[PDB]
Amino acid sequence: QSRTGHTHMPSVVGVLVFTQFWFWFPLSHFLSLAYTPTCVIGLNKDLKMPKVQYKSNCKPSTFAYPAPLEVPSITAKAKKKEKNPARVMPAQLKVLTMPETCRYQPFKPLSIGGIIILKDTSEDIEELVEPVAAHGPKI
Amino acid sequence: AVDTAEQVYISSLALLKMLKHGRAGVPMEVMGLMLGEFVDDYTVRVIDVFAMPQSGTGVSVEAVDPVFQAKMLDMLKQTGRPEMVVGWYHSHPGFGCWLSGVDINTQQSFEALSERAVAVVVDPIQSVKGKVVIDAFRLINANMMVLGHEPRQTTSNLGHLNKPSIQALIHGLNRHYYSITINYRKNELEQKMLLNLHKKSWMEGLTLQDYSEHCKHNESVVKEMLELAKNYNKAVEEEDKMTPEQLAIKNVGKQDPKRHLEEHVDVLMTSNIVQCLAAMLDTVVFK
Amino acid sequence: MVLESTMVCVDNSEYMRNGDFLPTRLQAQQDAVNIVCHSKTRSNPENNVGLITLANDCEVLTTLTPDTGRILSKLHTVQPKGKITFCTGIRVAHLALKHRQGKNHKMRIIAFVGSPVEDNEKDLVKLAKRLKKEKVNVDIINFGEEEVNTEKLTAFVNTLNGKDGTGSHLVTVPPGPSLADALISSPILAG
Ligand SMILES: [Zn+2]
Repeated sequence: QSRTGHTHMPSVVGVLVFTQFWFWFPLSHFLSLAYTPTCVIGLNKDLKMPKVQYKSNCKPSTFAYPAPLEVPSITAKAKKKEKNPARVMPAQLKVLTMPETCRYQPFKPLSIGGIIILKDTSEDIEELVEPVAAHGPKI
Repeated sequence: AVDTAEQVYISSLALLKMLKHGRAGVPMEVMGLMLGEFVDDYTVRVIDVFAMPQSGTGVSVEAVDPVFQAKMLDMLKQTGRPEMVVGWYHSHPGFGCWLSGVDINTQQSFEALSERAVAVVVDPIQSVKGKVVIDAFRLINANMMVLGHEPRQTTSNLGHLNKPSIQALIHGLNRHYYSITINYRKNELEQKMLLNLHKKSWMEGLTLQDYSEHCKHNESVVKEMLELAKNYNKAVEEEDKMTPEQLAIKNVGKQDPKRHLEEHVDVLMTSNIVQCLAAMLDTVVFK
Repeated sequence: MVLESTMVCVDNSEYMRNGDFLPTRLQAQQDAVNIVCHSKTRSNPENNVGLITLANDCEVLTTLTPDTGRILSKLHTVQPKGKITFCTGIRVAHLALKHRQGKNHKMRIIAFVGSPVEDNEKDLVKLAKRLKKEKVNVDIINFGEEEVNTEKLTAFVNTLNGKDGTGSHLVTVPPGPSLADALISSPILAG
């Protein structure tokens, strides 16, 4: 289901076809369409990418990545920057708190994780713009 | 060098004909043929199945008469059976359902025409009447020994092909040998007809005949069975008199495998026949 | 060669044994069947020949087969009963033409009639209309007579025969000392 409470059609289709792998195995490739990325959006303008850093009331080490074998009580701020938001648990949406010293804040108060924009409070220069990537495996 | 997933379709026709062939499954070696039509590569259907006269030579490629074969096939062509032979079947009583040298040789000779060549071996002799389940056979190529053995998709049916779970013949003869899955097909006509025929087989002609018979036999036959039932029940009760002592002593664990309950319940089930046929007698008397 | 089926009907009545005409000509026309089936054998041996009578109860003595070996043995025991029958005699043959083996073989049926027709003109023109509808070759041969030879039979043949070009032919044999063999061998239907 979505954040608004409605269920995703390609997710249900994807997972049911994923359960249809019994009859035909190659049909399992439709699982990729059922993948829903979990993150937030701090993007204000299309060609302008700002940086929003919030803080959490829980331990960052507990939310860290379980690094496997090699085989050759509160965080000051979140690890999410340049908005590259990482994976986020829906239960961790209630424990986040916006910085009071933060320069840029949206017009709508952030409570639960979802899709929102960013509004400039100062409306001045130094928007802290970052460059773009180059040619490679992607476009 | 392409291989797909094949599944052999088996109807009630070939099944029953292989049951009659099971009655024909005497130790004397016998021959059989299977007919059908190929719609595509990965599916095979069999419809026309008959038997063959016995011989002293046994099963061999020389045993099959080509002119007689083509003759009977032509006689099937002039009739309403326009299907080409999809292979041949036989019986291997008592030495196992596997294939010998001569068998795999005449199989090699008979597979020269049809690439599929479905091989079916029925052996009702040591097969219990509890299950009629049979396993169809196939022939792997000798040039595939370099590459993988079976390049077949749909691996979900291998668990259904795991029915021959015997720990000897399977991985023992697994070298240069394998099998194929088996499924059936049924429509509404066969379903309704066979169900009605079987229900009628377990029923009477007018169905009111042998009912009232037992209804009036309740006062003669069943009574003695009820007396014997009371005898066995009392034979249980005499031990049931000894039971509360043990219940007053141990109560921990059960050293008696005898349930003493469900059997008496079944006795009550046999006792309910009188009650059920009472209303029957009421209906007979009334109108 | 030529692919076609041959259906011959023999008269089992006692009118063939009469003392005026040939002495039981049944054997003569039997020999005719023999020489024409041997002729067809020489031409196209793959042709099959069936046998049935014109009597009330239709009974096939031999099913259509390329081998006349057992047929020659089945030519006996004619069971001289009944008189004549027409309609079901046609319906037991022309409708049974679908039971043949080869589907590429043409439909050809002949008849030997030694008895007067008991059916009126209505049944005649109706059955002729049927045979003309399903388009089956019919050769009418009459051995012996009582009343006038051809009266309604002429119109019967004319209405029964379609496709004037290279179509069916009518065989009319008068009384005479000569046999029926070279006489029925005259048209193109024989040999
Ligand atoms: Zn043996």
